[PDB]
Amino acid sequence: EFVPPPECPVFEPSWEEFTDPLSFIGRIRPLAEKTGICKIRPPKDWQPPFACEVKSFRFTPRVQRLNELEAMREAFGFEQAVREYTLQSFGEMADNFKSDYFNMPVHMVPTELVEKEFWRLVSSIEEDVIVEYGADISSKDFGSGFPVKDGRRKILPEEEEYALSGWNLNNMPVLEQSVLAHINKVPWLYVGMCFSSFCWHIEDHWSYSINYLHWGEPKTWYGVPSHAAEQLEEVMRELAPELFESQPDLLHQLVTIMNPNVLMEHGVPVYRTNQCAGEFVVTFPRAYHSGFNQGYNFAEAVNFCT
Ligand SMILES: C[C@H](OCCN1CCCCC1)c1cnn(-c2cc(C(=O)O)ccn2)c1-c1cccc(-c2ccccc2)c1
Ligand SMILES: [Mn+2]
Repeated sequence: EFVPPPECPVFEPSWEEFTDPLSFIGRIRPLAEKTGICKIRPPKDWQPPFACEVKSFRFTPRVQRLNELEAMREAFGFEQAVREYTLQSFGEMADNFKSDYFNMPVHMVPTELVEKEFWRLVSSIEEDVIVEYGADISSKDFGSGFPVKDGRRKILPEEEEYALSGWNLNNMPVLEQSVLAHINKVPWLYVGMCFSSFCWHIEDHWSYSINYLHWGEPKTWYGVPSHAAEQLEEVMRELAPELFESQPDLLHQLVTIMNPNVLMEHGVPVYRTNQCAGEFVVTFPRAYHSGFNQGYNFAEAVNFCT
């Protein structure tokens, strides 16, 4: 069965250390860059409100078949596809799926069991599980999960500090330095369900990324330090299908699903974490990462530069 990778570092900064995100990330970098990903728990009293317009939040999630690669059928390409949800109707669907699958209330399912079942389903040719992921939803559509002082929604006085916080993902620096920037991005939202996932990838321009789970069940992460990036790519090339082996990385990254134990068997260091509600995950430059959701949750993410 699946062997869980060792845990990535978790930081619990003081109020003093929590003042500037880039300053804090610079200081933890000697350790966190050696694990690729790390988790940051804000001070207990730091609780931003959820500012998305939930009334009109409607979306069509992407259909994901967990075992599509291992499955390499009559009328293929028409198995399942788009259907619009609200945040509420998606959550009802998500909870019903998980509780029916495990035959228990969703919050009683151990995280280690969903993890073991996810990787079993990914490689199983006998059971075909299909889930849905409301993801790559632009925050410019229904607003950010964080309050923003843009004059499009009410902000109570006690929420102003979160609209102005450096840990508000809308306030991260995103402009990359270049001479082209002298001659010449927004957060994305992720509505997960049980087993919805993201495959192994790095960010464009090898950027940092920062990720906040606003609410819901945990998001399980795997990360690989940047010094092992080429080792992971070599393992990918050896074990990937021949038809996908020669594809450009940006396209190959669409189907780069691989059990972490396989990477670990080849000597690639992999670290894991369960990002719970109210916690940040930071990925460092060229740190490959992948993961899946334990249940109905809501995440916000952006690439930033230092
Ligand atoms: C590379 C990719 O660019 C997304 C920007 N797009 C904007 C629109 C045009 C096209 C590019 C990207 C970046 N970050 N990122 C990610 C996501 C999570 C998460 O899901 O929590 C955690 C950590 N990182 C991912 C990602 C990686 C693999 C898979 C999926 C995915 C698959 C199917 C359905 C939904 C999402 C997303
Ligand atoms: Mn990413």
